[PDB]
Amino acid sequence: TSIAIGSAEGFNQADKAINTAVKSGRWVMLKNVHLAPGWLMQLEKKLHSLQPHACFRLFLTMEINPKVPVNLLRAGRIFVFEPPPGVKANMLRTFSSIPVSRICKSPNERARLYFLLAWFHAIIQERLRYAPLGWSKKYEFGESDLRSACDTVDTWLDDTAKGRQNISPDKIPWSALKTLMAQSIYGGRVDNEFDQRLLNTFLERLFTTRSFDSEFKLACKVDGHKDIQMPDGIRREEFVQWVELLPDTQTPSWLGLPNNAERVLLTTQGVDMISKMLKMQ
Amino acid sequence: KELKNIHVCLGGLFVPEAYITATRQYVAQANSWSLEELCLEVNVTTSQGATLDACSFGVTGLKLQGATCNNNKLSLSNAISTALPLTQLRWVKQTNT
Amino acid sequence: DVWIDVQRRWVYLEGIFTGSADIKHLLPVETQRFQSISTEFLALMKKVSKSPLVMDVLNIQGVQRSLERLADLLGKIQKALGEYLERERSSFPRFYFVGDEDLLEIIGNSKNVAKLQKHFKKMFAGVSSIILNEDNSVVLGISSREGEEVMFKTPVSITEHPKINEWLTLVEKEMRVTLAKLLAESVTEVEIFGKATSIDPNTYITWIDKYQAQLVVLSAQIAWSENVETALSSMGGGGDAAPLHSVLSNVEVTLNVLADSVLMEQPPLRRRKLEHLITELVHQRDVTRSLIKSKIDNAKSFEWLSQMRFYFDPKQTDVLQQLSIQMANAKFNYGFEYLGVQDKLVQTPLTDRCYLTMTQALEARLGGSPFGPAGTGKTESVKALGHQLGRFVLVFNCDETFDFQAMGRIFVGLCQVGAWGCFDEFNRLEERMLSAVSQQVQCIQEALREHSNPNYDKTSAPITCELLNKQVKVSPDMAIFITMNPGYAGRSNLPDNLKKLFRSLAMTKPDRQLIAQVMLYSQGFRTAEVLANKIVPFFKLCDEQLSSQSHYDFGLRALKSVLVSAGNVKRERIQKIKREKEERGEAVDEGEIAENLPEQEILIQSVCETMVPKLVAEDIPLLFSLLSDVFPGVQYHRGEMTALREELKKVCQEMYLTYGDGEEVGGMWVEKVLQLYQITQINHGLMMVGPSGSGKSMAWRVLLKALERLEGVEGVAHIIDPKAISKDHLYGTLDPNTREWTDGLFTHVLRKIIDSVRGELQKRQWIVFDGDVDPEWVENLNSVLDDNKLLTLPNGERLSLPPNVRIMFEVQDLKYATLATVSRCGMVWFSEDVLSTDMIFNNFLARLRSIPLDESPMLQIQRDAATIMQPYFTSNGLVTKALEHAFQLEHIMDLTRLRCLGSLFSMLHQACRNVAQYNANHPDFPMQIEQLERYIQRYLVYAILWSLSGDSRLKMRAELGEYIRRITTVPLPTAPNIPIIDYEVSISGEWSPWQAKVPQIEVETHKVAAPDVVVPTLDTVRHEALLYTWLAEHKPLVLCGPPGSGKTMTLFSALRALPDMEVVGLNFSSATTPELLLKTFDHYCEYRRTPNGVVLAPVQLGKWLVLFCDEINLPDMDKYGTQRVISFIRQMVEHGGFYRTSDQTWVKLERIQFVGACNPPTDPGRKPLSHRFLRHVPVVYVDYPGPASLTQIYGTFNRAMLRLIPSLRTYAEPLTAAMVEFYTMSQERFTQDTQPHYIYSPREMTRWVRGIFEALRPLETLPVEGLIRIWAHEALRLFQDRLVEDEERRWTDENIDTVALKHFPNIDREKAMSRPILYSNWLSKDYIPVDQEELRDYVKARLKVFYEEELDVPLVLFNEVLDHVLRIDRIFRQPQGHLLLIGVSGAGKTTLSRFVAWMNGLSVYQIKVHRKYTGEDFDEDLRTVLRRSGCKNEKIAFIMDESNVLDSGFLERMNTLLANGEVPGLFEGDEYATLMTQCKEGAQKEGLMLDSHEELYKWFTSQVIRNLHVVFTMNPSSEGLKDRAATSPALFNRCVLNWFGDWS
Ligand SMILES: Nc1ncnc2c1ncn2[C@@H]1O[C@H](COP(=O)(O)OP(=O)(O)OP(=O)(O)O)[C@@H](O)[C@H]1O
Ligand SMILES: Nc1ncnc2c1ncn2[C@@H]1O[C@H](COP(=O)(O)OP(=O)(O)O)[C@@H](O)[C@H]1O
Ligand SMILES: Nc1ncnc2c1ncn2[C@@H]1O[C@H](COP(=O)(O)OP(=O)(O)O)[C@@H](O)[C@H]1O
Ligand SMILES: Nc1ncnc2c1ncn2[C@@H]1O[C@H](COP(=O)(O)OP(=O)(O)O)[C@@H](O)[C@H]1O
Ligand SMILES: [Mg+2]
Ligand SMILES: [Mg+2]
Repeated sequence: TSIAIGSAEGFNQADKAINTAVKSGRWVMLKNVHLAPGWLMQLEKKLHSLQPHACFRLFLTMEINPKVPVNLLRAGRIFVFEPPPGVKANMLRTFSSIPVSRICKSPNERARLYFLLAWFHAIIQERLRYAPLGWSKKYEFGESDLRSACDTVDTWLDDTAKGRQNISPDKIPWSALKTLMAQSIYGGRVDNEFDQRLLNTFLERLFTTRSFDSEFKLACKVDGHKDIQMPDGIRREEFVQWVELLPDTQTPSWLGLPNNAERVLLTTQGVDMISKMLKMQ
Repeated sequence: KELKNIHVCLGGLFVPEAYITATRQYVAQANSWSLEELCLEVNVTTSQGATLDACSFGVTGLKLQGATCNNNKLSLSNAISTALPLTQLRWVKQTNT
Repeated sequence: DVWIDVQRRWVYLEGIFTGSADIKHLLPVETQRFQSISTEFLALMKKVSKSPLVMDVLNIQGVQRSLERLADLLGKIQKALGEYLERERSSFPRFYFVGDEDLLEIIGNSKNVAKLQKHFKKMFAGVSSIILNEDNSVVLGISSREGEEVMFKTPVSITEHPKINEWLTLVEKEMRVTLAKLLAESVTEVEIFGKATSIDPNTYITWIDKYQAQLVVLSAQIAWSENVETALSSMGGGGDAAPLHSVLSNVEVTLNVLADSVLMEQPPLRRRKLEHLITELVHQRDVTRSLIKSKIDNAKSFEWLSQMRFYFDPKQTDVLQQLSIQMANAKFNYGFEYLGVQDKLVQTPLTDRCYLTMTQALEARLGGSPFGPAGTGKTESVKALGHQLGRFVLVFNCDETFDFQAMGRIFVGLCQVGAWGCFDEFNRLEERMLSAVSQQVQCIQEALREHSNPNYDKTSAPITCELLNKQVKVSPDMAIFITMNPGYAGRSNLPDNLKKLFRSLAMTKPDRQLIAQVMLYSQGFRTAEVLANKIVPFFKLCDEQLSSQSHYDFGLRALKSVLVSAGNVKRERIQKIKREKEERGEAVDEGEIAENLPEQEILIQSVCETMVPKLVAEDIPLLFSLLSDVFPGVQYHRGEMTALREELKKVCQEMYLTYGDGEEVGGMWVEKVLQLYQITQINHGLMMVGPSGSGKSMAWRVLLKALERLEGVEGVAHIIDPKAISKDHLYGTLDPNTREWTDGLFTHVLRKIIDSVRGELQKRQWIVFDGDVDPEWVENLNSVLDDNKLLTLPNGERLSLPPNVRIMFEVQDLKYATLATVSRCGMVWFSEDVLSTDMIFNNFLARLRSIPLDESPMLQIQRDAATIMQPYFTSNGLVTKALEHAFQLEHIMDLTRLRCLGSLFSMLHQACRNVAQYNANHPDFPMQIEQLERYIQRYLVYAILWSLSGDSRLKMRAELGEYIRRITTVPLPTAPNIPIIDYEVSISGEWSPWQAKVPQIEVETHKVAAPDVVVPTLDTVRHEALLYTWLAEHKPLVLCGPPGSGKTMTLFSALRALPDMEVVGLNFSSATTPELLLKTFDHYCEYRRTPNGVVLAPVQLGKWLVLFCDEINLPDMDKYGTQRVISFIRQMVEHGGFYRTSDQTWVKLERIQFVGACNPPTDPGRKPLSHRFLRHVPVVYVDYPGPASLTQIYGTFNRAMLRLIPSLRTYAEPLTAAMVEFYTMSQERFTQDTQPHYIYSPREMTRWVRGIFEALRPLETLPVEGLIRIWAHEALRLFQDRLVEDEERRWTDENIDTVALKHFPNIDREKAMSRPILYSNWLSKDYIPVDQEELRDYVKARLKVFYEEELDVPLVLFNEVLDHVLRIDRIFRQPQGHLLLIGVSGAGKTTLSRFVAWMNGLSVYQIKVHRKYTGEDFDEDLRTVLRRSGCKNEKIAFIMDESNVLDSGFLERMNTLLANGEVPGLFEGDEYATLMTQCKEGAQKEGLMLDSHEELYKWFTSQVIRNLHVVFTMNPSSEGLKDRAATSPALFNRCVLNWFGDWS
C-alpha cells in the first residue's frame, strides 16, 4: 500500500494501512514524509512500541533535508539514492533495472540498441557533475527519461520489425529514435540552444548504422591515444560482461569533455575529505 | 567621435548587451542602413597591432574556454582559458549565404 | 444542540423542495416523506409559538423524542438526496461541472428551458445556447457565443424524452453526430477544391460560409494530409518525378485566394474563418516545402510521421470514430466537441515540438508539463492541441487553496466527462498538496494504462479509479496538463514522484518572427515578411537597450498586443479612407486602398499606442531612435482626440484640476490620460505605475467621467485595497467541512456584475486594485488577465470576464510582482514630473476659492486669502523654492512633496478659519484687507516652516528658517539670533514670540509629576498649537520621536483644548492586524444603513473619535514589504471608508479620525512607513527635552515637591541639577546598542520626582542628608535595576556618588550614602529607610508565616533576596504597576513574587497551561482575572512566565491589557452583557450609580488598572529580549524591568 504524505486524509490512510499491515504482514510505503516533520515523530513512537508481523515492512521515501527527526533516522536503516559514481556504475545500474526478458526479444539488434541507450544515459548523467561545462544547468536527466527512451525504442523497433529475428542496421528507424530523444524524451528538459546542440551532437554520434560496425568507437582519445571500443556482441549478457571489464580509470575525456574539467573538483573534494577527517577527530 | 575608438571591457560594463546594441546602432546610422539587417563578425588581433575601421569596435577581457585563437582560427587546447588580446566586432550587411 | 441543526436542515430542504416544484416527479417517496416532515414542522410551529417561554415548552413531554426522530429523518432524507444527485451525475457526466444548487436548479426547471440557457457555457466547450422552436419542445440545434450555430440533423424532442438527463444526453450525442456529418460533407467539397489547378474564389467563399470555423480548418487539414499521403504513396518507387510539387502548388494557389479574400471587407465570422485557414495553409506550405527539400519519397519516413496527419475513413459505420489524428506513433480519435470560434495559434517549430511531446505523453497515458518563462505559449499551446483533437479543455488557475479535496473533485469531473484539465500555475500549490495530488494523478494514469490494454473489452466491467474514497469511471479521453513558470516567486517545488508522472517540455524561446509574419499575413498586410523581420528584432533590441524596469515587458504578449492593435488600426484606417472617398467623389477600389497603404506607419502607430505609455523618461528617446533606425524614413504623429479632449476639459474644470495641451501646464498629465484611454481600448487588464502622488487616481477618475459624458455609458468604479484584507476575504473561502463556498470581495463584485440584475452589463465597470501587488494574491487573476478572461475558483466554479469590465491596478511600484503579472497587463507609467507642483497649487487655490470650509462670508474670506497667497504659489515662487530646499534637509521620515503640501494646505485652511473666528468675535469691526494680508503672509511663512521641517530636528528647522529669510520678502521677526520657528502669528497680523505663551507656573504640591500635568515649554506650546491646527481639520497626523519624548503627553494636552473629541488608545505591535481596529470600531462605534450606504459612526453623537495608535510602525511587513494595518488605515483615510467582509459592503467612516505615534524608523523593530500612507499624514518630530527645558520642567516639579518641607526649600535648584546631570550621563553611558532595554527618557525623571514625592509626603521634616539618600535610592531603583553587567552597576553607584557630591558639597557622605541603601514601609507606617538586619529578621518571620499559610518551600535569605522583595513591594504599591523579572530559571522570581503579593494582600493568579491550551483558554482566563479585579475590586497579581506563551495572540492580548487596562474585543456577546451586569453590581457596591454602558466600562477599566498587577518572568536571552521588544512593546515601556540574572 503506497500513500503520499501531505494531507489529513493521507495521515489517516497511513495510520490505517500500518495498523492493518502490522497484523496481516503486508508492506506499507509512505512517500514524501519529509513534508510532515512533526508527524514523523509520532510515527517513530508508534513504531517503537510495536511487534508487527514477520513479513511486515515499512518504507519511508524522503528527500535529504534537516527537518527529518534525528530519532526517526536512528530508528531505521538509511539508504541514500543519488547518481551513480561513474559511467560503469551507471550502466550497470541501468542494465540491472531493465528486465532481462525485455532486452532479449524477437530482434537481436534490440540488445545493442539498449546498450547504446545505456551508454548515452550514462554519458549525459555523468556530464551533469561538471555543471558549467558538461551542460549549462543542472538538468534533471533521470530514470524516467531512461524508461521513456526504452519504451520508444521498443515501440519503434517492434513497428519496424514485425517479429523478424534479425533486421539490417540500416533498416532500424534511427531518425525516429534520434528525433524523439532530442525533442521529447531528453530534449524536453533542455531549455538552451547550445545544450540542445550538445544533445543533438551525442544522439547523432551514437545512434546510427555505424554503431553496428566492429570498428565503432564509443569515445575517442580518452587518455593518450587509446579509445573506448564498441563491443562486438549481440546478446545482453555479452554487453553486461563488457561493462564489467571497464578499466575503472574514468576521466572526463570519456564524456567528451577535456581531462582538466575535474582538476578543480577533484581538488576541492580532496580538501573537503581532509576537513571531514579533521571534523571527526 | 572619440568614444568610438576606445576599447571597453564587456565584463566591466553594467549592461554589455546595451553596448552591443549601441555599436550596432552607430554602424547602422553611419551607413544609413536598416538596423535589423546587420550581423556581427569577430576578428581577434593584438591590442597594439590593430586598426578599427568605420564598423569595427574594440573589446578587451574576453576569455576563450578550452580553445586557443591563432590567426583568427580556433584550435582545441588543454588550458582552462586563453586570454584574447583584442576582439574587433564589425557590423556588416546580412548576406543570407 | 439538536434544535438548531434540525431547524437549519428543514429550512434549506424546504427551500430546495419549494424552489423546485418539479422535483417531486423524480423524487416521489422522499417527497411524501418530506410532506410528512413539513406537517410535523407545522405542528411544532403551531404548538411552541403559542407559549413563548422556554420553561413552558421544556415541561411538555414528547418533544425531545420527536426532535430526535425528526433529526434522524432529516439526516436520512439528506443522504438520500445526495445519493440521488450522485446517481443523476453518473448519467450525463457533464453535470459534474455544475454545483449542487445549480444541478437542483436544472432538475426542478426541466419544464421551462429558458432558465437552462445559462448553464450550457459551463457544461460545453463552445455551446453557449440551445436553439429551440416556438413550442420550446424540440431542440433544433446549438449556438455559440459568437453566434455561429450548428443545426442538428435530427432534432431532439423534449416531449418524447421528458427526463432532463435523457434529452441532454441526446442533445450532446446529436451535437457530435451532426458535427461528424457536416465534417464529412465539408471534406467531400474540399476534396473537389483540392487536386485542382485553379480555385474559383466565389465557390471557396461559399464553402467557407457554409461550414463552421472548426470544420473548414479540419477539412482543409484532412484534404492536405490525404494529398500528401497519395503523393508519397506514388513516389514510394524511389527516384521518380515528384507530384508533391503539385500539392505544394495547390497550397500556394489556395493561399493566394485566401490572401486576396482578406484584403477586401468581409463579415467578421468569415474573416476569422479566413484567418484560421490562412494560418493552417501557411503551416501546410511550410511542411510541404520541408518534405520537398528533404526529398522524402516514402510515406513511412519519420519526416512525415513526425507531422500531424489526418485520416478520414467514410467506410466506418461510427461517424465519431470516422476521423483519426496521428502524430508519430500516437493516434487519437476526434472528440467532436463543439468549440465555437476559437483563436487559432500559429504552428511554429516550438508549437510542433510541443504537439509532438504532448502527444507522446498522451500515448504513454501520462500527463504533459510545459514549463518556461511567462508568455512562451505554454497554456495556449495546450489548449490549441486540445482543440485540434476536438477535446473539451478546461483551464484551472491554481493556487494554494487548491487542496486535496478540490483537486480530487476536479479530477472526478474530468474522469467522468472525459475532458482535458490544463492546470496553470500548478506550482502555486503547497508542496504537501502537490504530494497528495500525486497519488490521485498516479491512480488516474494507472486506470488509463489499464484501459489502453487490448485485453480489456468495452462490454466488460468499466475501468474505475479510487478518487476521494469512491469508484470513479475514467474516460479514455481524459488528459491532465500542468503549465508552470519555474523560478517565479510564490511557486513551490514539485516532488520527484509527481514529476515522474508528467513528460516535461521546455518552452522558453517562442518563434516570434514566424508568429508575427503569419499574423500580419492573415490580417491582409502586404509585405508581412519585412514587417515581421523589422518588428521582432525591434522588440529584441528594446529588451536589450532599454533600462531594466520592473514594469517593462517586451515578450510575446507585448508583440501579440502590438500585432492585434496593428490589425485594428489597419481596419480603422481603411474605414477612414472609405468614408473620405464616400464624402469626396464616388470611386472606391478596395484593392487600390490596400495597395497604397502605409503598413510600416500602421505598425509604428501600434507600437507607440502600446509600448510608449509604459516607458520612463530616459527610455523614450532610446525607443524612438530604435524606431527611426529599424523603420527609417517613416514617421507617425498621434491623432488629436479632440472629442475626448473637450470632455476632459469640462471634467477637469468641474473637478478643480489643471488641463493642458502639449507643452502647457498639465499637458503631460493629459497625455497620460489619453494613453490610459488607448490602453483601455486595447487591453482588458491595465496597470497605472508610478511614484506616490503622480496623478494616477485623478487620471483614471477623470477618464471615467469624460467617457461617461462622451459615450453616454455610465461608468462605475469598484476600488479595492487587496492587501488591506486577507486573501480569503478577497477571493473567497471553501469550507473544509461542508464544502460551502463563501465569496470574497472581488469575487462578489465580479459575480454581481455578471448577473447584472440592475443592468450592470450595460455600464462601464472598472475594478481598480489600489494597493500593493505581490504574487500571492495577483496571480489568482492570471487566467483573468489572459486570453481565458476567466476566474477559476477551487470549488470548480468559473466566471467569465464580461467585455465591459476592465481590471485595473493603481500601484507605486512593481518590485515584487513577477513577470507573469507584468506581461498580462498594459502599463501606463506616471512619473512625478507628470504632475507638476504648479498643478497642485492650482488645485488647492481652486478648491479654496470654490469650496467653503464651514460646509457666504466664509467663502469670501477664503477667496480673499487665496488672492493674497496667489503670488507665493507660482512657479519659482516662495513655496516652490522652500520645498526644493527642504528636500535637501534631513527628516525623521522620508520626505514626499504631497505630505508637506497637504500639511501646508491644512494649516492655511486653519488660518482662514482663524480669520472667520476673528470676524465672528468682532461683529462691529470685521478684519480689513490690510490686516488680513499681513496675517495671511506671516501665517503662510509659519505654515511653510512647520510643514516642510516639522519632521526634522532643531538644526534643520533653523536652516530652513534661515533659507526662507534669505529668499522671502514677507516681513519677518527682526531678532538677530532667535530663529523664525520660535514665533507665531497673532490674529492681529504681527509676529509674536512663543515665549509669551510659556509662563513660569507653580504646580500644586499634591499634583507633583502627575500623569496629566505638563510644565509649559517652547516645544510644548509650539507642538500643542501645531497639533490643534492639524486636529481641528480632522487631518490624520503622526508624531515621531524617541520613546518617552512626550508625544502622548503633547497629544493629550492638545486634545484637552478640543472638548468635542474623544480619544481611544490602540497599542500596535509586530502582529497587529486590522482586526484590532475592527474590534475598536465594534466597541466604540456603530454601523447604520443610511440611504447612501452603510455608515460607521461613533456611538456618542456630536463627538469625533480619535483613534490614537501608540506604535504605528511596529506591525510586521510581509515578505513583499507591506503592512496590512497600514494599508487598512491608508484606505480609511484616502477613500474615507473600508470594506465589511461579512457581506462585502462598503462602509463609510463618519466622525472618525486617526492619530499615530511612533519611534524613528531607524530604531530596531521599526519599519519605514509607506509613501502612499505618509502622503496623507503630516509628521511632527518631538525630540527629547534639552538640558534647559528639562531643568525648567523638573525644576518646577522639584520646587512643588520641596514645598512640603520648608527647611529643604532651598535645595530645589541643586537637586534638580543632580537629577538632570546623572540622567544625562546614564543616557550617554547606556544606549540601545548594548542592550535593547537600555532606554532612558524624561519618563525616568517623572518617576524619579514622583517617587521622591511619595517618600516625602508623610514626613513632617527631614535633613538634607535624608533627602539625598532618597534621591540616591530612587536613582538606584530607576537606572540600576535594569542593568545586566556588574561593571554597569558599579559605574552607576560610583557616578551617583560623584554627582551627589558635586551638587551637594557640604554634606555628610556616610550618613547619606551608606551603601546598603534600603527603603521599606514594612517595619513602620512610613516609607523610611530600613536596616538590613531588621529587614532580614522581619522577612524571616513573614516567611515562616508564609510557609505555614502558603507555599511551604524553604528559602535562604541573602542580601539580593531582600533587595528583590523590596523592589517587588515597591512595584505592587503603585497603580498599574507591572513587573518584568528577567533572570535564570530557578532563581526564585516566581516564589519571591508570590511571597511579596501575599505580604501585600494580592491574590496570586497563574494560568495553568497544558498541551491542549489554546487562545480561547487564555481569553477565558483573562476574562476571569478581569472580572475578579475590575468587578469584585480584588487586587490580583497575575504571574506569567515566558513558557506559558504558545502563540503571538498571548502577547497581543497581554500588550493591550498592560498598556490600556482593557482588551477591546475580550468581552463580546453574552459575555459583554454579563460583564456589564457585574460591573453595575460592583459600582452599586462601591456607591456609584452608573447607567450607560460607556461610563460603566470606563469604571471597569479604572478598576482593572488600579487592581491588576502583571508580573512577567523570562529567562535572559539575547535575541529573545530583542524579539519581545517588538512583539510586546508595553513589556518595555509599561513594565518595570528588574534584571535578577543568575545568583552572584
Ligand atoms: N490634473 C490635475 N491638476 C491639478 N491637480 C491635480 C491633477 N491631478 C491630480 N492632482 C492633484 O495632485 C495630487 C495627485 O493625487 P492622486 O491621487 O491623483 O495621485 P496618485 O499618483 O494616484 O497617488 P497615490 O500613488 O498616493 O495613490 C492630488 O492632490 C490631486 O488632487
Ligand atoms: N504560436 C503562437 N501563435 C499565436 N499566438 C501565440 C502563439 N504562442 C503564443 N501566442 C500568444 O501569446 C500569448 C501566450 O499566452 P500563454 O499561452 O498563456 O503563455 P504562457 O503559458 O507561456 O504563460 C497569448 O496571447 C497567445 O495567444
Ligand atoms: N513639559 C513637560 N511637563 C511634564 N512632563 C513632561 C514634560 N516634558 C516631558 N515630560 C515627561 O516626558 C514623558 C513623556 O511620556 P509620554 O507622553 O508617554 O511620551 P511618548 O509619547 O514620547 O512615549 C513623561 O514622563 C512626561 O511627564
Ligand atoms: N532563595 C532561595 N532559597 C532557597 N530555595 C529557593 C530560593 N529561591 C528559589 N528557591 C527554590 O526554587 C524553586 C522555585 O523556583 P521559582 O521561583 O519558580 O523559579 P524562577 O526564578 O524561574 O521563577 C523552589 O524549589 C524553591 O524552594
Ligand atoms: Mg499560462
Ligand atoms: Mg491614488
